[PDB]
Amino acid sequence: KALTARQQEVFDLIRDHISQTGMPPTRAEIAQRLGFRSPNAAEEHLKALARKGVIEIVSGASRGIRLLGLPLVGRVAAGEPLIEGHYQVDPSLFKPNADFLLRVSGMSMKDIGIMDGDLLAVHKTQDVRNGQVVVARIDDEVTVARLKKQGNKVELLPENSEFKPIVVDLRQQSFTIEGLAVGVIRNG
Amino acid sequence: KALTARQQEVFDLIRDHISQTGMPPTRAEIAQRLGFRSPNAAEEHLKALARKGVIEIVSGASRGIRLLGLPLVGRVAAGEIEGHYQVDPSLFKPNADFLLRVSGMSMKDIGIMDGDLLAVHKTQDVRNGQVVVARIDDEVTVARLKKQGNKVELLPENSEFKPIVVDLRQQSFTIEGLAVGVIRNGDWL
DNA sequence: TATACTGTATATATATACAGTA
DNA sequence: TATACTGTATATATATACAGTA
Repeated sequence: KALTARQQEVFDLIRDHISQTGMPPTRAEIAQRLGFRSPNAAEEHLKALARKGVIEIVSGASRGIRLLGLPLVGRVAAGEPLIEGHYQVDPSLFKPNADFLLRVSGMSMKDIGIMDGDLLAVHKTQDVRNGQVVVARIDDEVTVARLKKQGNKVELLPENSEFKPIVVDLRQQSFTIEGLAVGVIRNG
Repeated sequence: KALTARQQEVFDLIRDHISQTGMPPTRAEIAQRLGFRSPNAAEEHLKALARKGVIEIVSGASRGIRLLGLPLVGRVAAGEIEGHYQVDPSLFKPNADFLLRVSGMSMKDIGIMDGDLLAVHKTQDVRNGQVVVARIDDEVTVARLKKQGNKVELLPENSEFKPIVVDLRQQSFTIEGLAVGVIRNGDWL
Protein backbone atom coordinates (compact mmCIF):
# COMPACT_ATOMS: atom_id res chain seq x y z
CA LYS A 1 0.00 0.00 0.00
CA ALA A 2 1.54 3.26 -1.24
CA LEU A 3 1.50 6.56 0.67
CA THR A 4 -0.82 9.43 -0.25
CA ALA A 5 0.45 12.85 -1.42
CA ARG A 6 0.17 14.25 2.12
CA GLN A 7 1.37 11.10 3.92
CA GLN A 8 4.59 11.20 1.89
CA GLU A 9 5.04 14.85 2.96
CA VAL A 10 4.93 13.81 6.64
CA PHE A 11 7.35 10.92 6.04
CA ASP A 12 9.67 13.35 4.24
CA LEU A 13 9.47 15.82 7.15
CA ILE A 14 10.35 13.14 9.74
CA ARG A 15 13.33 12.13 7.58
CA ASP A 16 14.37 15.80 7.30
CA HIS A 17 14.00 16.56 11.03
CA ILE A 18 16.09 13.53 12.07
CA SER A 19 18.74 14.68 9.56
CA GLN A 20 18.65 18.26 10.91
CA THR A 21 18.30 17.78 14.69
CA GLY A 22 19.46 14.18 15.23
CA MET A 23 16.12 13.17 16.75
CA PRO A 24 12.55 12.44 15.52
CA PRO A 25 9.93 15.22 15.71
CA THR A 26 7.15 15.52 18.27
CA ARG A 27 3.53 15.60 17.07
CA ALA A 28 3.52 19.33 17.86
CA GLU A 29 6.69 19.84 15.80
CA ILE A 30 5.23 17.96 12.81
CA ALA A 31 2.10 20.13 13.11
CA GLN A 32 4.08 23.39 13.42
CA ARG A 33 6.32 22.57 10.44
CA LEU A 34 3.53 21.41 8.10
CA GLY A 35 1.09 24.12 9.22
CA PHE A 36 -1.43 22.05 11.17
CA ARG A 37 -3.30 23.96 13.89
CA SER A 38 -3.78 20.63 15.69
CA PRO A 39 -1.16 18.01 16.71
CA ASN A 40 -3.89 15.38 16.25
CA ALA A 41 -3.52 15.89 12.49
CA ALA A 42 0.10 14.74 12.87
CA GLU A 43 -0.91 11.90 15.20
CA GLU A 44 -3.44 10.28 12.84
CA HIS A 45 -1.02 10.83 9.94
CA LEU A 46 1.57 8.82 11.89
CA LYS A 47 -0.96 6.06 12.63
CA ALA A 48 -1.60 5.78 8.87
CA LEU A 49 2.14 5.55 8.12
CA ALA A 50 2.40 2.84 10.79
CA ARG A 51 -0.50 1.01 9.13
CA LYS A 52 1.24 1.32 5.75
CA GLY A 53 4.38 -0.09 7.41
CA VAL A 54 6.94 2.64 6.70
CA ILE A 55 7.30 3.82 10.31
CA GLU A 56 7.01 2.34 13.79
CA ILE A 57 5.44 4.20 16.72
CA VAL A 58 6.95 3.39 20.11
CA SER A 59 3.99 3.58 22.49
CA GLY A 60 4.39 6.12 25.31
CA ALA A 61 7.89 7.23 24.30
CA SER A 62 8.45 10.88 23.34
CA ARG A 63 9.72 11.37 19.77
CA GLY A 64 9.00 7.65 19.30
CA ILE A 65 9.11 7.42 15.51
CA ARG A 66 11.25 4.69 13.92
CA LEU A 67 11.91 4.79 10.18
CA LEU A 68 11.67 1.22 8.87
CA GLY A 69 23.76 -3.86 1.59
CA LEU A 70 25.24 -5.61 -1.46
CA PRO A 71 23.48 -8.97 -2.02
CA LEU A 72 25.27 -12.28 -2.60
CA VAL A 73 23.15 -13.77 -5.40
CA GLY A 74 25.14 -17.00 -5.87
CA ARG A 75 28.31 -18.47 -7.37
CA VAL A 76 30.37 -17.52 -10.44
CA ALA A 77 32.47 -20.12 -12.28
CA ALA A 78 36.22 -19.61 -12.55
CA GLY A 79 36.98 -22.99 -14.13
CA GLU A 80 34.96 -25.21 -11.77
CA PRO A 81 31.35 -26.25 -12.66
CA LEU A 82 28.34 -24.40 -11.19
CA ILE A 83 20.05 -15.26 -3.62
CA GLU A 84 21.94 -16.31 -0.47
CA GLY A 85 22.86 -13.46 1.92
CA HIS A 86 23.50 -9.75 2.47
CA TYR A 87 26.79 -7.92 3.01
CA GLN A 88 26.87 -4.32 4.26
CA VAL A 89 29.40 -2.88 1.79
CA ASP A 90 29.28 0.59 0.20
CA PRO A 91 28.08 0.44 -3.45
CA SER A 92 29.70 3.75 -4.49
CA LEU A 93 33.07 2.40 -3.31
CA PHE A 94 33.63 0.99 -6.82
CA LYS A 95 33.86 2.52 -10.31
CA PRO A 96 31.28 2.01 -11.67
CA ASN A 97 29.05 1.35 -8.62
CA ALA A 98 28.63 -2.30 -7.59
CA ASP A 99 25.10 -3.73 -7.68
CA PHE A 100 25.58 -7.32 -6.43
CA LEU A 101 28.17 -9.88 -5.25
CA LEU A 102 29.15 -13.34 -6.53
CA ARG A 103 31.21 -15.98 -4.71
CA VAL A 104 34.04 -17.03 -7.04
CA SER A 105 34.38 -20.79 -7.57
CA GLY A 106 37.72 -21.83 -9.09
CA MET A 107 41.24 -20.59 -9.79
CA SER A 108 41.13 -19.48 -13.45
CA MET A 109 41.57 -15.82 -12.49
CA LYS A 110 44.43 -16.55 -10.07
CA ASP A 111 47.07 -14.31 -11.69
CA ILE A 112 45.01 -11.13 -11.10
CA GLY A 113 44.25 -11.80 -7.43
CA ILE A 114 40.80 -13.35 -7.87
CA MET A 115 40.85 -16.52 -5.77
CA ASP A 116 38.55 -19.47 -5.05
CA GLY A 117 36.02 -18.24 -2.48
CA ASP A 118 36.42 -14.51 -3.16
CA LEU A 119 33.34 -12.27 -3.26
CA LEU A 120 33.30 -10.61 -6.68
CA ALA A 121 31.75 -7.13 -6.81
CA VAL A 122 29.70 -6.76 -10.01
CA HIS A 123 28.07 -3.79 -11.75
CA LYS A 124 24.82 -4.82 -13.49
CA THR A 125 25.27 -4.05 -17.20
CA GLN A 126 25.21 -5.57 -20.69
CA ASP A 127 27.63 -2.96 -22.07
CA VAL A 128 31.16 -4.32 -21.63
CA ARG A 129 34.20 -3.74 -23.85
CA ASN A 130 36.90 -6.25 -24.78
CA GLY A 131 39.79 -6.58 -22.34
CA GLN A 132 37.46 -6.03 -19.38
CA VAL A 133 36.73 -8.73 -16.78
CA VAL A 134 33.14 -9.83 -17.39
CA VAL A 135 30.54 -11.97 -15.63
CA ALA A 136 29.04 -13.97 -18.51
CA ARG A 137 26.42 -16.73 -18.63
CA ILE A 138 26.82 -19.73 -20.96
CA ASP A 139 23.83 -22.13 -21.03
CA ASP A 140 22.70 -21.37 -17.44
CA GLU A 141 26.31 -21.41 -16.17
CA VAL A 142 27.62 -18.08 -14.87
CA THR A 143 31.34 -17.65 -15.68
CA VAL A 144 33.98 -15.00 -14.92
CA ALA A 145 36.72 -14.26 -17.48
CA ARG A 146 38.35 -11.53 -19.59
CA LEU A 147 36.14 -10.60 -22.56
CA LYS A 148 37.18 -10.82 -26.21
CA LYS A 149 34.19 -10.69 -28.59
CA GLN A 150 34.72 -10.95 -32.35
CA GLY A 151 31.15 -11.00 -33.67
CA ASN A 152 29.85 -14.58 -33.62
CA LYS A 153 33.04 -15.85 -31.95
CA VAL A 154 33.47 -14.91 -28.28
CA GLU A 155 36.63 -15.78 -26.36
CA LEU A 156 36.59 -15.86 -22.57
CA LEU A 157 40.20 -15.53 -21.44
CA PRO A 158 41.44 -16.78 -18.05
CA GLU A 159 44.22 -15.32 -15.91
CA ASN A 160 46.06 -18.61 -15.36
CA SER A 161 48.80 -20.50 -17.24
CA GLU A 162 47.12 -23.89 -16.67
CA PHE A 163 43.62 -22.83 -17.77
CA LYS A 164 42.56 -22.67 -21.42
CA PRO A 165 40.34 -19.95 -22.98
CA ILE A 166 36.64 -20.80 -23.39
CA VAL A 167 35.57 -20.26 -27.01
CA VAL A 168 31.83 -19.61 -27.45
CA ASP A 169 29.84 -19.49 -30.70
CA LEU A 170 26.58 -17.52 -30.39
CA ARG A 171 25.09 -19.30 -33.43
CA GLN A 172 24.77 -22.51 -31.37
CA GLN A 173 25.16 -21.43 -27.71
CA SER A 174 23.24 -19.02 -25.47
CA PHE A 175 25.19 -16.01 -24.18
CA THR A 176 24.22 -13.31 -21.68
CA ILE A 177 26.35 -10.52 -20.22
CA GLU A 178 25.37 -10.40 -16.54
CA GLY A 179 27.71 -7.55 -15.59
CA LEU A 180 31.16 -6.00 -15.18
CA ALA A 181 33.57 -7.08 -12.43
CA VAL A 182 34.37 -3.87 -10.53
CA GLY A 183 36.14 -5.27 -7.45
CA VAL A 184 36.87 -8.16 -5.08
CA ILE A 185 36.22 -8.73 -1.36
CA ARG A 186 37.94 -11.51 0.62
CA ASN A 187 36.93 -12.48 4.17
CA GLY A 188 37.65 -16.22 4.48
CA LYS B 1 39.69 17.57 28.61
CA ALA B 2 39.55 13.77 28.38
CA LEU B 3 36.54 11.65 29.36
CA THR B 4 36.50 9.51 32.50
CA ALA B 5 35.79 5.76 32.38
CA ARG B 6 32.12 6.24 33.30
CA GLN B 7 31.65 9.31 31.08
CA GLN B 8 32.91 7.30 28.10
CA GLU B 9 30.44 4.51 28.96
CA VAL B 10 27.55 7.01 28.89
CA PHE B 11 28.80 8.38 25.56
CA ASP B 12 29.03 4.82 24.19
CA LEU B 13 25.51 4.19 25.49
CA ILE B 14 23.93 7.15 23.67
CA ARG B 15 25.73 6.25 20.42
CA ASP B 16 24.47 2.66 20.82
CA HIS B 17 20.91 3.73 21.69
CA ILE B 18 20.73 6.08 18.68
CA SER B 19 22.09 3.30 16.44
CA GLN B 20 19.48 0.81 17.69
CA THR B 21 16.29 2.82 18.34
CA GLY B 22 16.87 5.80 16.01
CA MET B 23 16.50 8.24 18.91
CA PRO B 24 18.63 9.54 21.82
CA PRO B 25 17.96 8.09 25.31
CA THR B 26 16.15 9.84 28.15
CA ARG B 27 17.84 10.50 31.51
CA ALA B 28 15.77 7.66 32.99
CA GLU B 29 16.73 5.26 30.18
CA ILE B 30 20.44 5.95 30.72
CA ALA B 31 19.98 5.45 34.47
CA GLN B 32 18.03 2.22 33.90
CA ARG B 33 20.50 0.67 31.44
CA LEU B 34 23.63 1.58 33.42
CA GLY B 35 22.07 0.59 36.75
CA PHE B 36 21.59 3.99 38.41
CA ARG B 37 18.65 4.30 40.81
CA SER B 38 18.49 8.06 40.16
CA PRO B 39 18.00 9.79 36.77
CA ASN B 40 19.98 12.72 38.20
CA ALA B 41 23.14 10.59 38.02
CA ALA B 42 22.61 10.44 34.26
CA GLU B 43 21.80 14.18 34.18
CA GLU B 44 25.04 15.39 35.78
CA HIS B 45 26.91 12.91 33.58
CA LEU B 46 25.40 14.52 30.48
CA LYS B 47 26.21 18.00 31.83
CA ALA B 48 29.83 16.87 32.26
CA LEU B 49 29.89 15.52 28.69
CA ALA B 50 28.53 18.90 27.56
CA ARG B 51 31.31 20.79 29.38
CA LYS B 52 33.97 18.57 27.78
CA GLY B 53 32.27 19.29 24.44
CA VAL B 54 31.47 15.78 23.18
CA ILE B 55 27.68 16.21 23.34
CA GLU B 56 25.13 19.03 23.14
CA ILE B 57 22.02 19.25 25.31
CA VAL B 58 18.94 20.78 23.69
CA SER B 59 17.27 22.70 26.52
CA GLY B 60 13.66 21.74 27.27
CA ALA B 61 13.53 19.15 24.48
CA SER B 62 12.89 15.53 25.45
CA ARG B 63 15.75 13.23 24.38
CA GLY B 64 17.61 16.43 23.48
CA ILE B 65 21.05 14.84 23.22
CA ARG B 66 23.10 15.79 20.18
CA LEU B 67 26.41 13.99 19.60
CA LEU B 68 29.34 16.14 18.43
CA GLY B 69 33.55 3.37 8.69
CA LEU B 70 36.96 1.71 8.32
CA PRO B 71 39.91 4.13 8.02
CA LEU B 72 42.72 3.91 5.46
CA VAL B 73 45.79 4.97 7.47
CA GLY B 74 48.51 4.75 4.80
CA ARG B 75 50.47 2.13 2.87
CA VAL B 76 51.97 -1.31 3.57
CA ALA B 77 55.07 -2.62 1.79
CA ALA B 78 54.81 -5.91 -0.07
CA GLY B 79 58.31 -5.89 -1.58
CA GLU B 80 58.62 -2.22 -2.56
CA ILE B 81 45.32 9.05 8.31
CA GLU B 82 44.53 9.33 4.58
CA GLY B 83 40.96 8.25 3.71
CA HIS B 84 37.72 6.78 5.06
CA TYR B 85 35.74 3.85 3.65
CA GLN B 86 32.25 2.72 4.66
CA VAL B 87 32.87 -1.03 5.02
CA ASP B 88 31.39 -3.33 7.68
CA PRO B 89 34.02 -4.04 10.39
CA SER B 90 32.15 -7.16 11.59
CA LEU B 91 32.36 -8.72 8.11
CA PHE B 92 35.75 -10.26 8.97
CA LYS B 93 36.94 -12.75 11.61
CA PRO B 94 38.24 -11.24 13.79
CA ASN B 95 36.70 -7.78 13.22
CA ALA B 96 38.75 -5.41 11.05
CA ASP B 97 39.90 -2.17 12.68
CA PHE B 98 41.61 -0.34 9.79
CA LEU B 99 42.60 -0.63 6.11
CA LEU B 100 46.05 -0.47 4.50
CA ARG B 101 46.95 0.09 0.83
CA VAL B 102 49.22 -2.76 -0.32
CA SER B 103 52.33 -1.58 -2.17
CA GLY B 104 54.05 -4.46 -3.98
CA MET B 105 53.58 -7.96 -5.36
CA SER B 106 55.28 -10.17 -2.74
CA MET B 107 51.93 -11.63 -1.63
CA LYS B 108 50.80 -12.38 -5.20
CA ASP B 109 50.23 -16.15 -4.88
CA ILE B 110 47.49 -15.77 -2.23
CA GLY B 111 45.66 -12.96 -4.06
CA ILE B 112 47.09 -9.85 -2.39
CA MET B 113 48.01 -7.44 -5.18
CA ASP B 114 49.58 -4.00 -5.58
CA GLY B 115 46.87 -1.45 -4.78
CA ASP B 116 44.67 -3.78 -2.73
CA LEU B 117 43.13 -2.49 0.50
CA LEU B 118 44.15 -4.85 3.31
CA ALA B 119 41.70 -5.34 6.18
CA VAL B 120 43.63 -5.43 9.46
CA HIS B 121 42.58 -6.32 13.02
CA LYS B 122 44.71 -4.42 15.55
CA THR B 123 46.38 -7.03 17.78
CA GLN B 124 49.86 -8.10 18.90
CA ASP B 125 48.74 -11.69 19.58
CA VAL B 126 49.81 -13.51 16.40
CA ARG B 127 50.95 -17.08 15.72
CA ASN B 128 53.21 -18.72 13.11
CA GLY B 129 51.67 -19.24 9.67
CA GLN B 130 49.31 -16.26 9.96
CA VAL B 131 49.46 -13.36 7.50
CA VAL B 132 50.60 -10.43 9.62
CA VAL B 133 51.20 -6.67 9.43
CA ALA B 134 54.57 -5.88 11.04
CA ARG B 135 56.89 -2.88 11.35
CA ILE B 136 60.63 -3.18 10.65
CA ASP B 137 62.41 0.07 11.62
CA ASP B 138 59.61 2.51 10.65
CA GLU B 139 58.69 0.34 7.63
CA VAL B 140 55.28 -1.35 7.62
CA THR B 141 55.40 -4.74 5.87
CA VAL B 142 52.85 -7.47 5.11
CA ALA B 143 54.03 -11.10 5.13
CA ARG B 144 53.49 -14.60 6.55
CA LEU B 145 54.96 -14.87 10.06
CA LYS B 146 57.48 -17.48 11.21
CA LYS B 147 58.77 -16.64 14.70
CA GLN B 148 61.65 -18.73 16.09
CA GLY B 149 62.64 -17.00 19.35
CA ASN B 150 65.01 -14.22 18.29
CA LYS B 151 65.09 -15.11 14.58
CA VAL B 152 61.80 -13.86 13.13
CA GLU B 153 61.27 -14.80 9.49
CA LEU B 154 58.77 -12.88 7.36
CA LEU B 155 57.90 -15.01 4.33
CA PRO B 156 56.31 -13.68 1.12
CA GLU B 157 53.88 -15.53 -1.16
CA ASN B 158 55.90 -15.14 -4.37
CA SER B 159 58.62 -17.26 -5.98
CA GLU B 160 60.54 -14.14 -7.06
CA PHE B 161 60.66 -12.60 -3.57
CA LYS B 162 63.08 -13.70 -0.84
CA PRO B 163 62.10 -13.89 2.87
CA ILE B 164 62.91 -11.02 5.25
CA VAL B 165 64.96 -12.30 8.20
CA VAL B 166 64.72 -10.06 11.28
CA ASP B 167 66.85 -10.37 14.43
CA LEU B 168 65.08 -8.96 17.52
CA ARG B 169 68.38 -8.38 19.35
CA GLN B 170 69.45 -5.71 16.82
CA GLN B 171 66.32 -4.69 14.87
CA SER B 172 63.13 -2.90 15.94
CA PHE B 173 60.01 -5.06 15.59
CA THR B 174 56.37 -4.12 16.15
CA ILE B 175 53.34 -6.25 15.28
CA GLU B 176 50.79 -3.75 13.96
CA GLY B 177 47.99 -6.27 13.43
CA LEU B 178 46.60 -9.40 11.78
CA ALA B 179 45.52 -9.49 8.12
CA VAL B 180 41.87 -10.58 8.09
CA GLY B 181 40.77 -9.71 4.54
CA VAL B 182 41.30 -7.89 1.24
CA ILE B 183 39.23 -5.30 -0.66
CA ARG B 184 39.98 -4.38 -4.29
CA ASN B 185 38.36 -1.29 -5.85
CA GLY B 186 40.37 -0.45 -9.00
CA ASP B 187 38.65 0.73 -12.18
CA TRP B 188 40.60 -1.40 -14.66
CA LEU B 189 39.69 -1.89 -18.32
C1' DT C 1 -15.50 3.02 6.90
C1' DA C 2 -11.27 6.16 4.82
C1' DT C 3 -8.45 10.74 4.29
C1' DA C 4 -7.42 15.17 6.33
C1' DC C 5 -7.92 18.07 9.26
C1' DT C 6 -9.58 21.74 13.95
C1' DG C 7 -9.94 22.08 18.96
C1' DT C 8 -9.80 20.53 23.65
C1' DA C 9 -8.32 17.71 27.31
C1' DT C 10 -5.33 14.99 30.20
C1' DA C 11 -2.47 11.30 32.06
C1' DT C 12 2.28 10.59 32.04
C1' DA C 13 6.95 10.96 30.24
C1' DT C 14 10.70 13.75 30.82
C1' DA C 15 14.09 17.32 32.01
C1' DT C 16 15.97 19.31 35.61
C1' DA C 17 16.44 21.92 39.88
C1' DC C 18 17.59 21.24 44.88
C1' DA C 19 19.17 18.82 48.91
C1' DG C 20 22.40 15.21 50.34
C1' DT C 21 26.52 11.53 50.77
C1' DA C 22 31.10 9.61 49.67
C1' DT D 1 35.46 23.11 43.35
C1' DA D 2 35.29 18.04 40.72
C1' DT D 3 33.47 12.98 40.11
C1' DA D 4 29.74 9.84 41.04
C1' DC D 5 26.03 8.89 42.89
C1' DT D 6 20.84 8.46 45.88
C1' DG D 7 16.38 10.48 46.61
C1' DT D 8 12.59 13.74 46.04
C1' DA D 9 10.13 17.08 43.75
C1' DT D 10 7.80 19.45 39.88
C1' DA D 11 6.95 22.34 35.82
C1' DT D 12 6.20 21.25 31.34
C1' DA D 13 6.90 18.54 27.23
C1' DT D 14 4.50 15.06 24.88
C1' DA D 15 1.45 11.34 23.44
C1' DT D 16 -2.88 10.45 22.70
C1' DA D 17 -7.87 9.96 23.58
C1' DC D 18 -12.39 12.24 22.29
C1' DA D 19 -15.66 15.31 19.92
C1' DG D 20 -16.25 17.67 15.66
C1' DT D 21 -16.15 19.40 10.36
C1' DA D 22 -15.60 18.75 5.16
